[PDB]
Amino acid sequence: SIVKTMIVDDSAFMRNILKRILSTTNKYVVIGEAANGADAIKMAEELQPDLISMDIVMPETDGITATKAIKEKTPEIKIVMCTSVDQEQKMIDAVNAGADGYIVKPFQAPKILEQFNKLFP
Ligand SMILES: [Mg+2]
Repeated sequence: SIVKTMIVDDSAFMRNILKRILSTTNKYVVIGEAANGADAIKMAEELQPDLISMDIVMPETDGITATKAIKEKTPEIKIVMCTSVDQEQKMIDAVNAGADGYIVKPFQAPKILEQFNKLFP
């Protein structure tokens, strides 16, 4: 009934839009945010979310590196990549890294909820 969620994106305004969308749901409760993949790995270990929304392109450590690391340690965490046209070229890397789904910027709330609810019926 509650899905503990992390939001990872180097863009604060994209994190904020996604937080506002999820805030309208009792179900997806945001428990942490991170702005790069290294912080995401550490936060995932500390918080043990059910779900991570993972931007792909981020400075220093990207979402592919973070997805692989988190999947190696705690494979039960669902990781949904947060993609966009400018990240298209990294989507196959995310498939190979074990992503569980995708949501798309610019955000559409119904599509996000469809995607999340498929993983958390
Ligand atoms: Mg980015």
